[PDB]
Amino acid sequence: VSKTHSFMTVSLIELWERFGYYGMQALIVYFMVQRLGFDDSRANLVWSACAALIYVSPAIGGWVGDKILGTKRTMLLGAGILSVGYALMTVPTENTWFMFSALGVIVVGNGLFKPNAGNLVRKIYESKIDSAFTIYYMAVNVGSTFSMLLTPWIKDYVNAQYGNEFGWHAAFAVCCVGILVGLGNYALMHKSLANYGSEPDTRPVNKKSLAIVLALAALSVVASAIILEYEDVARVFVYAAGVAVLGIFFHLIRTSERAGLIAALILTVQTVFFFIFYQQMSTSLALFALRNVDWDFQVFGTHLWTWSPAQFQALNPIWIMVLSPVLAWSYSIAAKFALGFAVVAIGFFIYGFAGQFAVNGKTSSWVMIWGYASYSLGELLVSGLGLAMIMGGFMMGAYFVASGISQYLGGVVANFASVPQDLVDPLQTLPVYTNLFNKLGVAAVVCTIIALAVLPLMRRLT
Amino acid sequence: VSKTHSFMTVSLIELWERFGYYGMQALIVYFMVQRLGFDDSRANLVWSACAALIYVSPAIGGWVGDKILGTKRTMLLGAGILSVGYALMTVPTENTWFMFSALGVIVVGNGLFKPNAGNLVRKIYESKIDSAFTIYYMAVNVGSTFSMLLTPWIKDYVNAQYGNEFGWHAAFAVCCVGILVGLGNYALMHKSLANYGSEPDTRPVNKKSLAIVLALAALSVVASAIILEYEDVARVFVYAAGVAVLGIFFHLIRTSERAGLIAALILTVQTVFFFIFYQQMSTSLALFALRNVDWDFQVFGTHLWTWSPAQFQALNPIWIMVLSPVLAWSYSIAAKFALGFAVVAIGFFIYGFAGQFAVNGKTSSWVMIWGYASYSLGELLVSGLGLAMIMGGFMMGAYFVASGISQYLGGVVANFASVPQDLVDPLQTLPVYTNLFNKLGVAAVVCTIIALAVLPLMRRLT
Amino acid sequence: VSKTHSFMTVSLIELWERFGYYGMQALIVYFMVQRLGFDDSRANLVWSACAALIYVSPAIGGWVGDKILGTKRTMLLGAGILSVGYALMTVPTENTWFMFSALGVIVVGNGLFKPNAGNLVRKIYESKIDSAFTIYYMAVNVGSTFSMLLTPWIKDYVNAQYGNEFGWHAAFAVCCVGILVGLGNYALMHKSLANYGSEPDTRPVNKKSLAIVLALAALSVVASAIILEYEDVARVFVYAAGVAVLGIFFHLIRTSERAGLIAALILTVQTVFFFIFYQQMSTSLALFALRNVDWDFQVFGTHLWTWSPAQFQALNPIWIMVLSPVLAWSYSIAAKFALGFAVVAIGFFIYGFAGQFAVNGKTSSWVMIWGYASYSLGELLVSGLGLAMIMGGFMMGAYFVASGISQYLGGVVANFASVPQDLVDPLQTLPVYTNLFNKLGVAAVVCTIIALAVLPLMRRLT
Amino acid sequence: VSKTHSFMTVSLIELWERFGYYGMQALIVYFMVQRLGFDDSRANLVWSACAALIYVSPAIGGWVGDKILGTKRTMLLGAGILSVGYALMTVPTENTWFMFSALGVIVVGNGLFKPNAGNLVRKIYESKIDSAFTIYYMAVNVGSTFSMLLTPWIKDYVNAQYGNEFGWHAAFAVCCVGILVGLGNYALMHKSLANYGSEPDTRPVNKKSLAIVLALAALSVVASAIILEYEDVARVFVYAAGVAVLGIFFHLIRTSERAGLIAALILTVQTVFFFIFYQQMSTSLALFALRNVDWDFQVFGTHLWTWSPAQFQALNPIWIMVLSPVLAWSYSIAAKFALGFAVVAIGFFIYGFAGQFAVNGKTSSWVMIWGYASYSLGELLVSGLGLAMIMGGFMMGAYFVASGISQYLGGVVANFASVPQDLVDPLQTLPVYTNLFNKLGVAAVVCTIIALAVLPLMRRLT
Repeated sequence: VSKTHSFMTVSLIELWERFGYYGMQALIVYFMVQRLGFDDSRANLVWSACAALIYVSPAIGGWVGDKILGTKRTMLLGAGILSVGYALMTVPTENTWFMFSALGVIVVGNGLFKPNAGNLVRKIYESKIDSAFTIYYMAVNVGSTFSMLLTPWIKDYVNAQYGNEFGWHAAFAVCCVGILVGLGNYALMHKSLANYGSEPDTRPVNKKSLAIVLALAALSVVASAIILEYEDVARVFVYAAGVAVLGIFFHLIRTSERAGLIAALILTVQTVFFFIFYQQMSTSLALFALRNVDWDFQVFGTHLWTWSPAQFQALNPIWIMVLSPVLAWSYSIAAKFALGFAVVAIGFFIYGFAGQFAVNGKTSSWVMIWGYASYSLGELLVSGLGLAMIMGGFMMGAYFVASGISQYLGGVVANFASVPQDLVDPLQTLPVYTNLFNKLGVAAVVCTIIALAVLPLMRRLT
Repeated sequence: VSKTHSFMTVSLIELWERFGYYGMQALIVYFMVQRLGFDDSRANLVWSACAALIYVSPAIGGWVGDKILGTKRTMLLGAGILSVGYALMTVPTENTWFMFSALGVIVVGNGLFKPNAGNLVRKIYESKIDSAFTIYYMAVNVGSTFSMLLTPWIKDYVNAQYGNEFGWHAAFAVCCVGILVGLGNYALMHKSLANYGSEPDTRPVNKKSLAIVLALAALSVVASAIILEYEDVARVFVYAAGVAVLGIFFHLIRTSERAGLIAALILTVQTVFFFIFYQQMSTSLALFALRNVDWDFQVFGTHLWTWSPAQFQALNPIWIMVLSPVLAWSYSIAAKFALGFAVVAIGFFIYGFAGQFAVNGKTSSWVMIWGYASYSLGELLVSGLGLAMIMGGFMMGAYFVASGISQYLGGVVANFASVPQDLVDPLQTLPVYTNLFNKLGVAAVVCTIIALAVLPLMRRLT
Repeated sequence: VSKTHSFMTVSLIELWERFGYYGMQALIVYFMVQRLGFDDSRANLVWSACAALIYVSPAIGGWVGDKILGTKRTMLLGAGILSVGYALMTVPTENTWFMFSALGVIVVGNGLFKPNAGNLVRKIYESKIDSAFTIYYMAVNVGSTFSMLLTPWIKDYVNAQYGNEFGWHAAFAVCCVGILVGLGNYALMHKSLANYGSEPDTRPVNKKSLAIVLALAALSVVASAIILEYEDVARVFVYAAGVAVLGIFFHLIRTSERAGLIAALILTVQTVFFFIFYQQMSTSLALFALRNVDWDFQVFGTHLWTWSPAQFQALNPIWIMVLSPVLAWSYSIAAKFALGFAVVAIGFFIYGFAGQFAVNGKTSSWVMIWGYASYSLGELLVSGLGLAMIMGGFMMGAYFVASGISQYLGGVVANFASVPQDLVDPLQTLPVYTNLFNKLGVAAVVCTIIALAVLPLMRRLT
Repeated sequence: VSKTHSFMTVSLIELWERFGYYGMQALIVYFMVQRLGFDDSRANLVWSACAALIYVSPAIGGWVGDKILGTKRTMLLGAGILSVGYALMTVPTENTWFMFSALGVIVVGNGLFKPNAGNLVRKIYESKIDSAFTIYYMAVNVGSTFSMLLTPWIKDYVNAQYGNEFGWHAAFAVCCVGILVGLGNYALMHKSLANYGSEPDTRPVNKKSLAIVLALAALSVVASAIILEYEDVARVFVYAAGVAVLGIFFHLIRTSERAGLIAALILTVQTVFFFIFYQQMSTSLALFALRNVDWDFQVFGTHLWTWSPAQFQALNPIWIMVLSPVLAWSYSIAAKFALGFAVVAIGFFIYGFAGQFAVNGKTSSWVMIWGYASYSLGELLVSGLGLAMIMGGFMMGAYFVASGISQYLGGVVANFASVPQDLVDPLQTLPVYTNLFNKLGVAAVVCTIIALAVLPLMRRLT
């Protein structure tokens, strides 16, 4: 019908997938701490290790879709696997080895879906791909906004009326049917994308490669599950991946009139610094909002609604949609890496500033409003950190793993604010959060000083 | 003599008509609540239903003036009817069916005057019509400024010296003689406009069409009066008009390479949101200033004057004249719909912020100064909402009725802050106003988020 | 030698003349109130009547210098007369008729000096006259800065060491020798200006015209003296001048395609409004600083110096020199008349804001610092009000007298804050100043609204 | 190899030299007051007299390197002498005549190193010398940042673990090995600079000139040492140098169409004003941070680290690196001399503002953060004051000595806040610092008024 209509199909299946995922991520940390018996120091590492596997997962699935299998049907393979994942979350048990299987299925499902969905978005428009993606991302933000608001409300509602289990699991069931809605939506308008495939979707399926990847995918689920439960398995894995990145960089030092890549090393170091700050938003800030934030939302002394601690994470997509047009009007260069560090700093200082003026053991919820406004602003102007990163094949891969490991590294930083489960009084848990965030803000000021001091080197490469 | 001299005549008769009208609107809500025995929940609906009939009234009179009758003599017909309306208000009785006849006469009189007066202003300058109207509007603002200051003072003065009735009715008598002054002013300088008429004013009067419209006008007065008193008659009327707009839109969906009109639907939705916020200024804010605002105006601890609650509405034309040149210097695009929502939000938050810092049961009057500064600023940059709205005949009409119905809808929103007449203590009526305004400000923040999130769709139509 | 050297001579004699004058004006109001037995309501009218005669005095002397006598030797005649004036102030008596003779001599001396000094400055550069005057004015500001700091210190010093009289009179003696220094400075470098005269200085002196003006000058001194003491003589004089301006305007109405002069009438009305606000700075603000300002100047809790109430007026030339380059950098149109009204408003609100936060009966002296910063800023961007004012001969004269009368009118406005000399407690005199200034600030806000509302008329003349 | 590689060598030896020096300057005032028995009024004059000899020292060494000796080997001669200086500081005695020998060796060593190091930086790039120096200065700021943080920590650490002496002396030993590191770093990459020398380094060494300068250098060390201990010897020296500058200026008055140099005199006067304010940062601010600043650094109520009073001076290089790119983005003229005065003023007012809100006898350390942000900002936009200063040979020299003397003059201004060593209570020493800084801020406001009032003269030379 039109290229917009093919863009309509992929944006609809993309909207409903990020719906299911972010509706699950907002509750996955609370689910381990509250519903399951996980202490927070373990729930931080288990999620962060999963967030590391999730981030590097599109590297394989992006290659499987266009070199081996089909970018459409590999994207659909990822979607079907993701259906299983959230369906695996909705069965009501207290089995640990049951939830880790779902998270590993989510990791394998994510790698096969996300890059391929965004890959053919680039193929649909052959250079207004920038106009399409900017509408493609606003569809992501508007979709994840609903789920992060909807799914924690279902969790609160069904638990109040139906007992103890169905609340958390209907929330996950909502994420599962979200995937099925987008799959059904794609099944009806698939005709436009059927004529717009990758290079091998034109050609029929290779069952040798199909059986190989399906066996490796099941192998990967089990390999990802083991990594999550046994924390030390992930440590050595993170260590092994960390030494590899340090090796690819030194091997690149012994090469070439090519001083400009020592700046790429500096851009990688600050990237490791950045993901530790953003990973903090899903770990400590969720626990901070869980224990020491007054969910009662009152504007100038009148009650509106009582928050759910997972719905605070919906303020990230909201603030992205509110600030992206404002930055566009600001039109009428890796130094902006330093500017993002400064924004992240005052965001950690907001939570610190929250401790002084508002004291009841619980700081107000308005902190989560002004806080997430800062982190999302910081995220807005810097994210896509290594997309513009510039014989470069192992260089891009080193950037990937360094960003994946820092996801896990952000989890061990959040453990600095891991409350012992023998500390229940919120008056006593307030210092452990404000102390972490305050020096985290100081550390972000140091990164600002670092990136600003290193600026004469960046201007010298140009 | 000159085109400016023909513009001088129409601007003088326009200045004196908006003088009579706004001098009556500032007191019409108080007149029903104070002088008459109307509870506020009824005075809100009766005025809002009248403000709905007033807004859509120029649709007929604008067509009667240039297609059937004469834009000059239809404008003059409206003016003469408006003379009767304010004269019908000045007779001192406690009869309900007596005031509703005046309001209906005002509705019929308004439709015949306002569009035709502004119609020939466009005809006088054949493209500096933008230069004329900008002077034509400043004449409106300076005229309605006097009456909204003058007429409530007469109401206070004559009531203090002459008892109980003459105060309110001399205020309306002032609005009536205001119309007669402009009619007398037009009767002397009519020679310039006599040579500048519509298409049929050239031709003599058609008494068949004259008698038909005069009978329909009297029919319309009675039809408008019945709608006001019996609130349910207006509800079904508003319902019937609401279903019609929903029908014209769907009938337009089944038509056409014409996706751009789904944005016109979005522009209509936010317009319904907008008029509910501005209708709030005449309903709840007048009652808020009536019961819970300290009329004592003191600047840094010295008494100046004591306000009349109706004179606060004169701050809207004043702030329009103060801010329109400032915005002009700001020169050295339906996203400004979102910007207006943000301004309206902080305006409702001013009244909310008023509740905390200033507490005696009565908030200060400076709230009405900074408040109306915000609403008028918001109004300044967005109003004329659907003038630039773009086979389009039923589309423009759907925009009209959707904006008229929202006038009545703003009245039912004001009823959320309808004080029971058994609640006299201002300390107890302060929460009912601050609670409405505060969440109204939150609702305007949501509209800001909506219009900003929908911005990639508006940029895609261009 | 050079045109700069001829500009050096006139700027040096100009610097020393404004030295003597402003060194006398800063103390003339205090001298009548403190040293003499004048109640403030009389000292306000007597000075304001003199400030009116001073302002319109250059009209005659500017014409005497180039049409009748010699712009150089008329300027020198004014200077010699001004020598007598400050010498007439230095003789220690308590005779009223003795000081009024000096003030009248100052009025006659001022009219003969000021325009002629600035006249040949225009002649020296034949179009960089704008570059010369901008240096010519900075010489005025730096000269009047010294005297307004120096002369009140001499008054305080000599009174403490020598008794009661010599303090005030040595201060005036300092102003007299200031004139003599500039006369001596001119007597040495007169060779450059001797070749740069007016049209008749080339020609020899006409003793018929010389004797006529010298007799009229003595006649004018006595006529000016009588006007000052007997207040009613000035009232009828001000009335007679007021009716004349109202007559010249109506006589101009009966003339001419010349609607643009009704804006000149509006520019005159706001000018009358402006001079009332600036005349307030010399009248009420001097009395406010005299009675209710803590002369103790301490910055963050450490004593620097103790002010003299007359030295606060030196903050006007200081702030002029500080803000004129800032406005120049602001480069990278009678609406600025409205902007000046807004600045004057917040200046009167500073003194009002001073009343609340600082209360001991005496407000801090920092008010005089931030206050004079506002008035001088306001003065900076609007002053020279009718220099750009555009068969125009009686029109310019009407602008002159309307600005002169408003000087006296500003004196009667200051009388609204005239303290009875039976009210000594500063706690009781604080309201009478804060009440005047606060509503004066409200009146300046009205002028802002007026000039902004009238802005569509000004844009229509262009 | 490349011009960058020759720039790499000089920037590495420069980084390590400013490392040793600023690591010594941060502790030299405290060393005299704390470790030695010097009262602060003497430690201020002794350092300021040394800072005067240090500033004018590059005048000889800059001429010795290119006219007599070799810019490379004269720079290396200075470096070797500077090695001796910090080695002379590391031997643990209480002998006064022992430390003064080191400071004099530092003065002779500094003059021979600093200009020659920066001289050939200009020679390496023959016009991107501005691009090299901007990277050359960032290497200076990053190097002095480490030492000013590192050396006071060694002083605190070794004193706590090893007693009383080794702390201060290992800190100086760290500065000595810093010089040796850069000398060793230069000894390895000397091949690139060996081909890039001055005019006579090409030619072999002249042992007549070598022996003469080495004897004069030893003579200069003893001459500099005597000047430091005996304060009156420096006074007459400063007097003799002061009369010389007043003589060179008058001798230049009797010369020449050359009025523009009376502005150079004005630029010199404000320069004397400037160096007194910046010299204050090393004298009084170090003592203020020593006695009346809470070294406990807590952000929003959580302890980070406890400061060392010498490490506050590391905030100057840090803020330079943070603000220099911000000023570069401000791109999208000796009036900026006035702007720097205004910045310095609010910096002295920060310390004054510190006295009111924070009172325990000790003001917070955040004052040192916001304070040094102002002084460094002021320094950023004005420093290099007389580099652009424009038969001019004695004119440049007069500018040098006037800037050197003001270093000593800043020391006598700091003595206005010299606490008697019989005043130990910090509650009693707080006024003596806040009183100095507050009126120092007032004096900087006067310099702002002066430079702004003199601005019409500067615009007239262009």
